[PDB]
Amino acid sequence: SLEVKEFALNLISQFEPENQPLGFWIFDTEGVEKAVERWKKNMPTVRPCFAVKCNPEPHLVKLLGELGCGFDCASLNEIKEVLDLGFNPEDITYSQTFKPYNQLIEASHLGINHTIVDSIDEVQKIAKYAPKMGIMIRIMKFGLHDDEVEIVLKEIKDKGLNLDGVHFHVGSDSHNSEVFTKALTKARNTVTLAEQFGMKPYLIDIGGGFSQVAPFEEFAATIEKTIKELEFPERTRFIAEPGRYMASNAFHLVSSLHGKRVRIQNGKKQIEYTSGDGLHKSCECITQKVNENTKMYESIIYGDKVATQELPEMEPGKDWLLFPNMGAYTIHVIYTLPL
Amino acid sequence: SLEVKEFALNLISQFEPENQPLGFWIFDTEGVEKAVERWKKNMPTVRPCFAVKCNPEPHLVKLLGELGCGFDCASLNEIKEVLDLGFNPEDITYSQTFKPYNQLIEASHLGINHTIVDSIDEVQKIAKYAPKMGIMIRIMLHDDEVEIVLKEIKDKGLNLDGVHFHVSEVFTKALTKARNTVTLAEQFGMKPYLIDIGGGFSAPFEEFAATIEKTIKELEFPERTRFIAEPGRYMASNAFHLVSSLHGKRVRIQNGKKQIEYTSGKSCECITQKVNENTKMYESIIYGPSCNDKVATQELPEMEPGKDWLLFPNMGAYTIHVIYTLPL
Repeated sequence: SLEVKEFALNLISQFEPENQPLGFWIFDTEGVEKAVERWKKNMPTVRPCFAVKCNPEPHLVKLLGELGCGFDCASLNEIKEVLDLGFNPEDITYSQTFKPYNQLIEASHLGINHTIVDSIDEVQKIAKYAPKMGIMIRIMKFGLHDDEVEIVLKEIKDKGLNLDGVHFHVGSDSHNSEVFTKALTKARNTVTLAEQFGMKPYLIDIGGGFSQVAPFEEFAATIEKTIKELEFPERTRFIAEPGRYMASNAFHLVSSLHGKRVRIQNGKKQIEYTSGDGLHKSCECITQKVNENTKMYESIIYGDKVATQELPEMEPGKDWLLFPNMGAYTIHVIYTLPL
Repeated sequence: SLEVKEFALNLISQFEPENQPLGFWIFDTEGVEKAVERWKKNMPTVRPCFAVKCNPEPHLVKLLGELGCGFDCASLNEIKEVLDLGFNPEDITYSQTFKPYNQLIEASHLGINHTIVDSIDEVQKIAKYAPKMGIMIRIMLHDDEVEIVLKEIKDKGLNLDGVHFHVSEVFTKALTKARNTVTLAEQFGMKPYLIDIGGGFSAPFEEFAATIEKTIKELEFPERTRFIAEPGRYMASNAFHLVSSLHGKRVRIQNGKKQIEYTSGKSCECITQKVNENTKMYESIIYGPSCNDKVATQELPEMEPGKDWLLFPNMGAYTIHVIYTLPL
């Protein structure tokens, strides 16, 4: 965007080579809002619960919650961060398959009422320390196998515990849409099975792994259509755990250069750069505008190796790099974008 | 490690599931001293400089500096930490190929007199902001380029400290490749006195240190030449021991025989219970943090979370939250 480029340049001008930091973040408030209203439009029946683990930055977590998003917390620290921002503990879901005893007890005292289980031991762990917490069964390491579902449901019933419903999380190898279709059908069967156990499961957590099925508008339409076709009980509500989807367009990294090496190899020179970070995606050189024939060279950018991209020859201390749409798991001053 | 086992089992018996921590560290002071004296006994002509980047934990960094070790710092934070512990800036070497301008200017004021280079640009940077700082050339295209950099060092009027490289017979080639560079630089009108062989140590060690010490003599470096190294994993490994607690268990029958998964806070031991020969063993998988991560797939007996713990021997190598100093 042009507004992001101009705001970055206005901030870069405040620095000389001697005083320039490793980099700075740009908080795209409109980028967060556009992602939320896009979700609410395409998936009306599924309320998004942001995975705080993806990006626990106070401003983003605050903004998302104010926009009506729920909260997906993996640890007690993530639980406490949400509660400190003034959000109600009912909107929080303690999504941790194996919880530390001290944290599980503290969560109960803090007012947390929703958690996830994928083992017979965790059912007993909850029954012993916080037996009032609602339990969600995780289906498909990480998850519960087909035959084990009955053994766990029996244990939840035998311990007299509350079942909120079913949960599933797909891997990083999402891409194929039909895995969500199968997992929802598998979840629908788990509901009717649990209903026979005398339980009333009202919550289906479809998990995360979004923005990995590209035509989102269409991918959201398929989930929405499948939800209707499976005919879930009238009382059932649907939540998701989108992390990468919400956090991506939230932040923009603007890094500085503090190293250069020109190396002619196999006939043509490649230029190595060292960007503001320790040596251990797509970016552009914002400081100089490309005049078409600006002599583009294959550039290797180091943190170990953050980007291999076609870039014009840059001068360390003068030239800067903008990495568009970061914050997604990538988590040093943060400047809010003007709007 | 009978003494370490008893010190842990004592601290374990103090916790119940309700208040058990994720894990605690045991700082083996004796383990550091034995590793340091092993270096000096087997490699006397090479002075060890600890890579603070490997483990910047104050207890390790302070003890090593008292034992005679130098300091290898990759950033200004590592430089300042060493100086805050009360160490002479001469013992510190700013080992960073590409330094930020602000950090380099500050390092010059802090008293840092030694740094490394591998590119022609970094030479001009040091000449522009910290010209008094001594320079080391990096070796192993980066071979014919050595002549290009040395010319830039000379033309800017900078002090050449010597040659530095980072990787059994690979060291023999690298030390010889360094010796040929020294004579090359001497013909330019420069006097390289420092040779940094790098790290990656711990290999039989005793035999490895013998080949290095022998190769040093055969190459016949000038009388003034001093030898230094950057061992990280070597010094840090035996310094700390991790004692994890268990807060997750899952039983799963696999094709006939059961495998049990565990979630805790390489080699590990169930110190909470004694394993008398046959006490029933199971293919156990131990996990850590991150909910989508895998530390061990080891042969272990059945364990109960909250009751049973884990001891990971020699874990101080690259980790960096509670430290218990091992007696005595």
